[PDB]
Amino acid sequence: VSTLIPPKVVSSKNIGSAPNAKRIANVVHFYKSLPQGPAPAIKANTRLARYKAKYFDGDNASGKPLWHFALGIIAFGYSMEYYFH
Amino acid sequence: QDLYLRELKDTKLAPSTLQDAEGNVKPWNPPQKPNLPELELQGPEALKAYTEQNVETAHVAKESEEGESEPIEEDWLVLDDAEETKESH
Repeated sequence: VSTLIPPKVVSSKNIGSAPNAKRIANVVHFYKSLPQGPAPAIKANTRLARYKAKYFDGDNASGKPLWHFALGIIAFGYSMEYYFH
Repeated sequence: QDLYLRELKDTKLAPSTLQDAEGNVKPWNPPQKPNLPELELQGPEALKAYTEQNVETAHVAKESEEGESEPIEEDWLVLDDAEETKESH
């Protein structure tokens, strides 16, 4: 008998629907992320950070410092051999 | 032709006291004036409807109205039910 009006009721609609939560989630997820690996600070030196940079990053990751640390125990007690026996 | 003449004179004159002079009728035993111009004159309004169809009823239409000037307490309901449709949409 009259004009019905659901073309323009998106005003208080855009809270209730389910991907609104994902939309408001990832507009918050996307702003403070650094763009392209920026602010990396790829070099730092504290007399042993170079040891981590050469040995303990994701790139090198080989067991050799263990080997070095193995030799460290080989370096340790054998000298104590020369202190004891 | 006096055959034709006397035939047409009796043909004219024998109902001429039923048409020209209104001395109603001699051979017909019921009277003639209360048959057609008195009884049957209201015949078509005895054969059709009286005092509505023949008087024809120049009648005023029923003035149909709008939604009685109430937006609020039903436009808010239309708005919330439209929210519910767009939920279902």
